[PDB]
Amino acid sequence: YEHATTMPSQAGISYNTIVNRAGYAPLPISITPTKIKLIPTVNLEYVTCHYKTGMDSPAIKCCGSQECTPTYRPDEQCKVFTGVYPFMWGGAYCFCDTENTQVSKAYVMKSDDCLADHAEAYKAHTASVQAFLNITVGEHSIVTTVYVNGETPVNFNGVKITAGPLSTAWTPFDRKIVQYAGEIYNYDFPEYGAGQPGAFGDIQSRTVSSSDLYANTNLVLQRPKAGAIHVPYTQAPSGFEQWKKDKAPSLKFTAPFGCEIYTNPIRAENCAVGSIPLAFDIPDALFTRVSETPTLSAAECTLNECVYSSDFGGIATVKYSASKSGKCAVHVPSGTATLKEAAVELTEQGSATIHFSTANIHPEFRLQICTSYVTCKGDCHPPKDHIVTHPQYHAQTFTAAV
Ligand SMILES: *[C@@H]1O[C@H](CO)[C@@H](O)[C@H](O)[C@H]1NC(C)=O
Repeated sequence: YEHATTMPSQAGISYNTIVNRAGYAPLPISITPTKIKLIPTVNLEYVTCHYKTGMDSPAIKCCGSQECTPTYRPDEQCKVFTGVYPFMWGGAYCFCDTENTQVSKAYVMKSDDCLADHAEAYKAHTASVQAFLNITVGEHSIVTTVYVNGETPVNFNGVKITAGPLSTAWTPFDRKIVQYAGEIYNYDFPEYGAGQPGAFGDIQSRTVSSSDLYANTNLVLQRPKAGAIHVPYTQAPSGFEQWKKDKAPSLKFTAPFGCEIYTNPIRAENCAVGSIPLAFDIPDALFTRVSETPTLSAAECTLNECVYSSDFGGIATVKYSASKSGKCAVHVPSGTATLKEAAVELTEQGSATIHFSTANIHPEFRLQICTSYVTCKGDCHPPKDHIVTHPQYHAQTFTAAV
């Protein structure tokens, strides 16, 4: 039997329903998503880190000419400064006053700490939603991880569960993101091969172990001081450091819909966004006839207490006269009231207690119970505290009138 019902995509809050037919007893169904995960399809564009400016030892020729011998290292600068007269701890290096030459060259390379202190620049394409759910059908219970795509089923005990596509496809990650120190940032980093100096991406590598290294650090050499041996260089300050100094708070403190953000895998969890269109294919063999189950006759309902509140502040007693003692389900076919409990136990004729949370100030709802239903009605009072530390349990509704 094919049944389908939208389930609000809230983490920690439960959801209940009853599936029934003209000659088959109510079969309860309960769902509880303990963690809804939003993994995006992601690939690595590069990794960046602090640079370090390596530099070959100056090659000094005493009154002889030199040449800018080229090598091919990242962001290389090579220059042949003439008219030098260097000094060491032992005195003047050369005897010719003029015509001495010093060839000096400098280059960029990855910091020694880049293997463990680096930022990963990624592109995030599309979303994949998977949720850890607790599903019960007529006391057949399962705890699973369902891939929310409408395709992948979870088929334990013969009932086939399919969690349709997340109704409002949405991600907190833009197309192009960055990971650093276990925090995910939305940042339009330069494409590989366009990194500009003094900003994020000044040095880049396709992988942490990649041989290639593009560097654009605005490296330019200056002539050394007379009587000193060294390689002067003025360079744009490390763009990665500047990004660290100047960056907005991570998505874990700015993401919409209250999403939590985690980094392995890159993902967002507990996004209170949209709803999951669950579809349940219940086998014909799991249904039970109305005759077998406890049948209720001549029930009455009364709200012995009502506190219009986020939690289950509403209490109602049902006086029952059952045909045979046992257990059976209880529900409200309406968004007015959401029940804490799924089923109750009955002993011939007596009373039972139902907990619920409500939106209506003047509540009235049909409590469906054990192959019957009773019209519960009453007046309800406001709650105590202005602010509470948990999310809503009761479906909001327009009617809150006198
Ligand atoms: C779901 O099942 C798991 C089983 O480990 C349990 O720990 C968790 O509390 C259950 N959640 C609810 C309230 O259904």
